[PDB]
Amino acid sequence: GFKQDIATIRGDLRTYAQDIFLAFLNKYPDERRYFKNYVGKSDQELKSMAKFGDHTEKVFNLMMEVADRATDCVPLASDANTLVQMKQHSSLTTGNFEKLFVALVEYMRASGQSFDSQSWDRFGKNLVSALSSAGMK
Ligand code: HEM
Ligand SMILES: [Xe]
Ligand SMILES: [Xe]
Repeated sequence: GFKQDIATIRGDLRTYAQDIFLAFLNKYPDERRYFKNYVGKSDQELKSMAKFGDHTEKVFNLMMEVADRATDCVPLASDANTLVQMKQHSSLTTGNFEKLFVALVEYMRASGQSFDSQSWDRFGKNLVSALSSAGMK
């Protein structure tokens, strides 16, 4: 279930964080624009830029932490609050997160792995509802 999936992702954080982020950029290519330094580079070319692996791992670490403090896939208001008020996210709308989670759920379903994708679906939706209640456009 969702709790096992957190263990799974944590177990190989770097690999899942890169594979899922690239699935996101690839499914929704106009999102690359928020990441100036990843414009014009292949999947393999990005995996040797130091900040790409740093960034992806830190994003999914934090995502995993938020996932963990959630109850029944409902995130803490204060976690939602940190995602709105972070400098890096000032330009973002909830539409951006919707996309990440649609790419994340699509990744899970495509893997041969028994992820609880429905639960990740719910979590993404609940995180988007909480981002808005917390003030994100
Ligand atoms: C739950 C999902 C997300 C989490 C947990 C998250 C978290 C983070 C974290 C932790 C960083 C800083 C990494 C570091 O210190 O090196 C970051 C930066 C950033 N985020 Fe997110 N984010 C999420 C979703 C998104 C989405 C959906 C977008 C746009 C589509 C986005 C855009 C950015 C950009 C452009 C940066 C700047 C890169 C950097 O500072 O390294 N984030 N985010
Ligand atoms: Xe992201
Ligand atoms: Xe957070």
